[PDB]
Amino acid sequence: GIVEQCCTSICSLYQLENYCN
Amino acid sequence: FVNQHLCSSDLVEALYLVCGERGFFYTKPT
Repeated sequence: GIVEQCCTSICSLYQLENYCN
Repeated sequence: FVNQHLCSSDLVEALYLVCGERGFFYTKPT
């Protein structure tokens, strides 16, 4: 439910740094 | 760096960097 953008788009390594669990 | 669709070996690759040991929950987008 979060990659919805990066997956269907492109983000910044800085924003996916919050995907950590 | 590059800029293109990430839903693929790239997305998992990205997190593989930032969350390479944190095990990111990049499972199916249910």
